[PDB]
Amino acid sequence: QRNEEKAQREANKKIEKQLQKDKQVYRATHRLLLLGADNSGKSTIVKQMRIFETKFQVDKVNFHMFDVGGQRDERRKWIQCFNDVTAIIFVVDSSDYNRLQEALNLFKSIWNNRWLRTISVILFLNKQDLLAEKVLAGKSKIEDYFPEFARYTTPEDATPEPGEDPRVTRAKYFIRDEFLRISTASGDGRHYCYPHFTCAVDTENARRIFNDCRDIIQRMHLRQYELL
Amino acid sequence: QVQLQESGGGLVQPGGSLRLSCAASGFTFSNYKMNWVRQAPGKGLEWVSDISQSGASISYTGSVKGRFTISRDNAKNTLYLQMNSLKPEDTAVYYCARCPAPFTRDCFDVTSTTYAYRGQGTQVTVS
Amino acid sequence: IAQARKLVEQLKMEANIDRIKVSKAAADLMAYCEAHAKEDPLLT
Amino acid sequence: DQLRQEAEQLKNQIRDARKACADATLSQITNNIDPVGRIQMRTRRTLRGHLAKIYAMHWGTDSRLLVSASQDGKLIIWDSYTTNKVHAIPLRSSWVMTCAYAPSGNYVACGGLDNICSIYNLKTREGNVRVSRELAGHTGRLSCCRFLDDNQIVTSSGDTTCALWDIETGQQTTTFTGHTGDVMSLSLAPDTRLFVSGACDASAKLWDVREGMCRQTFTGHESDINAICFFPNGNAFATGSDDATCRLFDLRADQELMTYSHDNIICGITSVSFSKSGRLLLAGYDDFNCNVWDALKADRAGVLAGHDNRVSCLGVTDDGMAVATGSWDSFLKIWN
Amino acid sequence: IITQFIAIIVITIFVCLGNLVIVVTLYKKSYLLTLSNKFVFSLTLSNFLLSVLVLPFVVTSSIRREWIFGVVWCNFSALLYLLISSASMLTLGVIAIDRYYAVLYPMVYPMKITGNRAVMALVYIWLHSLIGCLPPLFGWSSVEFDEFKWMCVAAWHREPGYTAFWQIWCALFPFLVMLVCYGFIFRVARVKACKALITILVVLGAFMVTWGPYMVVIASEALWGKSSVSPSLETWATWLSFASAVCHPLIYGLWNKTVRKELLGM
Ligand SMILES: CC(C)CCC[C@@H](C)[C@H]1CC[C@H]2[C@@H]3CC=C4C[C@@H](O)CC[C@]4(C)[C@H]3CC[C@]12C
Repeated sequence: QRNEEKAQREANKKIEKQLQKDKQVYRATHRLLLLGADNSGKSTIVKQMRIFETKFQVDKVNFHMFDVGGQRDERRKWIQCFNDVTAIIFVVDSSDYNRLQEALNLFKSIWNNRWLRTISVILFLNKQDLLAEKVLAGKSKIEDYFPEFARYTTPEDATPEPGEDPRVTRAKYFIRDEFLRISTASGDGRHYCYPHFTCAVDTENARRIFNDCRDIIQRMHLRQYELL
Repeated sequence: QVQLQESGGGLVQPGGSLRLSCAASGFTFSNYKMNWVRQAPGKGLEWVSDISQSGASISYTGSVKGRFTISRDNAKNTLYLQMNSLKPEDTAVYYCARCPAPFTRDCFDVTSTTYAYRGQGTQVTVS
Repeated sequence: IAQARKLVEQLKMEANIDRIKVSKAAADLMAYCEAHAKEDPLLT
Repeated sequence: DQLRQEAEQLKNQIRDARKACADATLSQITNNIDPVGRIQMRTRRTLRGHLAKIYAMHWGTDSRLLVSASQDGKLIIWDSYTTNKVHAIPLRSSWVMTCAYAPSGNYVACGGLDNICSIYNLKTREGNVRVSRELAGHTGRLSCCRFLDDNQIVTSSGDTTCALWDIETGQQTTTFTGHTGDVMSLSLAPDTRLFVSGACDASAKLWDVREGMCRQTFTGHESDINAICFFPNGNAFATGSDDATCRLFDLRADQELMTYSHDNIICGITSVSFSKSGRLLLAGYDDFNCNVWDALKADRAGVLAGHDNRVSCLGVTDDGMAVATGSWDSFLKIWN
Repeated sequence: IITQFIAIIVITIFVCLGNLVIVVTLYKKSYLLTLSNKFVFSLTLSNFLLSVLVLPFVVTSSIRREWIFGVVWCNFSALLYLLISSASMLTLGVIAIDRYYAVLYPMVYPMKITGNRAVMALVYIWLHSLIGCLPPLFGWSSVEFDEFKWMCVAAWHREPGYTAFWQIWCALFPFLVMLVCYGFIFRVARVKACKALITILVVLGAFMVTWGPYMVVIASEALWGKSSVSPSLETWATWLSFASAVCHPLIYGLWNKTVRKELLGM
């Protein structure tokens, strides 16, 4: 019996060595949950940094994002799996005002979820060019879908892209502030929403995700060393 | 089993009024955020309005804000949506939906194909 | 229509079954327990 | 409209029959027998080494080998007494929501939101564990996998379906359909001729593997059903849901029997298991604690509070000696 | 004064309990022993060894007014006291470096700091302490019962050079590292979000209050000679030196959430 116990001992030693190596590998990789809907450029975002899995590397740090699109419309069960993720990358088409309200409902539910109230959300208001064209055309008015836009003024801290129609900036920052209102209503400071104005042709979304996650981890480290 | 039986609706001229009630059975009515979701012909489900557990937090879709009012009767275990100054775009099948989890501010209830805790709905034609 | 027909058929099949008294069933569960109570180290 | 009216009439008849059979309540009849009282259970061993949250565990037919699946991409096979990892299988997909350990002990299974049940052969001549088979065909995630034998395996998916697979051929021998919500858990009968599956439509369903049709359907919860498992006798099963309640159903009675809940609990339930005698209902909760309920009195007999996060795994040995709780703090504990 | 004795009888009991509890917490369960907790385990273990192997002799010397353990044991006790004090004060600087890396560089933290590198730094802690403590073996100066301090430690007055060396090597090195790192962590934290001031001040001030008075006393004795400091001030400076072994374990074990939780649970 002693030989069997000894053999089990070196088996345990080998497996524990393997798990130490795998912990070193696992803690150095950050998991991100990619969320969105149809007509939202989740696929374009995934491909622009080069399915169920997407592997990318920024500053020798390995991020893994996951477009869970092999399931049905219901999300309440398989979204519980993604709480150890560092961030939820929520991509939304700002042009479609119809399905914008569904997007606000989804963002509100993700923000207020019990298992996602610690996971910060990186908000990608994608397809800003589409929104610009829609507002410049004027055929579809945002006030029909949001009457509050009729009484919304551009905040003084806005930093619009130079050479932009102020109506476009007003609409963009209006939808951004609509998301940020849900963000700050019950944030409690543990998680923050980081809005970004992204298009299909941009090539720096990976850097935004990297900096956002670095901010998240900085806040977590300050939290564990009880600084703030 | 969970039941949500809707009453009201029908044919109403534009600019008219209606009161869609729906009675809920099979659960504690006060614990769930209640929603009104309408589905127009030729398109998918659209969330119209929601009212929270105590009725303090009320929200509407922007298109129907001001015109339509949400209300929740805990004693009668029912949800009312009052529609006034109707428009032709308001014709749809109307459902009252529970948010799946009690004592929660989050829910996923605009599912395209099937949602387990949604009512049978009523037809509301505005013409 | 297919979903409604399948639901009706399933409801008919469920109603066609034969049920028993709840007292007999409580009795049966209590029974399983009393019988296996000795071989259950968690309770004893 | 006629079909809907007929369905309503059939439902009314079913409720009338259930009420007629409901001569007395379980609690009233069971009030005569003495309660088991407060149950004190402590962490004998803390099987640690998992790098992330654990979603499933399963005891072997031998009451020593257990198998635990965690999103750090691992299926670790432990020897319970010596706290020694017998095996550590890396997984193709990190998100495994279920795992099984074959009754013969030669095989294990994994499955999750990858939509494939991967079966690994343990007793292989060539040393390390290798991937025996892969079962694809479920269009939704997989939430529970159970072995009938070395060739028959039942897998429940999030696409409102269950499937009996012949492992050798690798194709779905039978498909069980009729749920309207994501099937979150299943359990096989001790006889392994019937099995119940609970879904997100607050509905449990008794299925016969041979026939392939829904033998029975049970309702009574208010929200998603997360766990289900037969009574040791195979004539009953307990289900936990997101509305902080358990409910016990008997297959022959064809309705609920007892409801386990309290005002002070509002978190949902995530895992339910039974002891040998069926006296104790071990249920995992989102409030970081397990509860043990008395099947006869429905009063909490003890709290297993040693986890830093929600408990997602409950496993009870075949011989009933030990129970193991797996939580999202990457810890698996055994409470003897 | 019996009061001064009374104080050591309290500081020693603390340096033993507050370090042994953390040591047993980190040893009975090794998943906590990540790099930080290991530097914290070494600190608490060394301080507990000091409380067991040095402090009782300090108490007996203070009550007996004289040394009663012989020259060889006097040398060993002073060597252990110097070694442990240097190691404990340097572990603070190493922990501050670790927190600087984890706060300023959070993406590359699992890579730039590794368990092998953690062991390298932990061994460097004691190598630096031994480089600070070997001259007593080499006879740069001497260890003798110092009456007001109440226990043998090196004669600072006789050799100002060794006193200055010990201050520069094992006393101000840890401070400069500790403050620089906590202040950089501060620029970051105020930018990010008043508790930062509270924690920086408590961490730096425990170190200052406990060790700086002793530095002033030994510097005055080395420069201005003996009797430049009154017996009460010198004795209380020594007790503050030994109370540093109370301040270190509390701050670096209990103000950590995870250690605290497990400990509290135990
Ligand atoms: C000389 C002075 C300034 C130095 C500071 C004294 C030390 C001993 C103080 C400073 C901050 C204090 C901590 C404040 C908060 C906590 C968390 C709580 O659960 C009790 C323990 C703990 C961890 C305290 C223990 C004592 C403590 C560490």
